[PDB]
Amino acid sequence: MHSDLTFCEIILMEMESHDAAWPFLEPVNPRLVSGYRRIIKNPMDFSTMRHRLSRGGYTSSEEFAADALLVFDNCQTFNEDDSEVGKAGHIMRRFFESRWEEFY
Ligand SMILES: CCc1c(-c2csc(N3CCNCC3)n2)[nH]c(C)c1C(C)=O
Ligand SMILES: [Mg+2]
Repeated sequence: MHSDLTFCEIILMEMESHDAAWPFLEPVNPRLVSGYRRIIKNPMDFSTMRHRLSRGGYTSSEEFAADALLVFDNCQTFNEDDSEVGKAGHIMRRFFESRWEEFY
């Protein structure tokens, strides 16, 4: 438990500070992104994960990883792989995956 959640802190801090994290530090504003609400059923972002981590809302590290994967699934759902947001999501996705297995 304590082991599970301290890893998520480390990972989330390192994603928050990553160069390629700029598209995911705050929720997408659907007023600014035509089509987002229609296409992305379950939005997610790093600060939503931060807020949920801060109040203890993650019971296990598997839930935390589920939210992280959703960030990048939504990203690949909405943005082309060769777009600027797409390219950053791939970098962030691979960062998370490699950092995740460096514990589990
Ligand atoms: C293409 C829009 C988009 C962004 C995005 C673009 S610019 C930005 N910001 C930079 C820092 N200032 C605040 C906001 N975010 N991010 C995601 C996950 C998007 C989509 C739809 O998937
Ligand atoms: Mg892999």
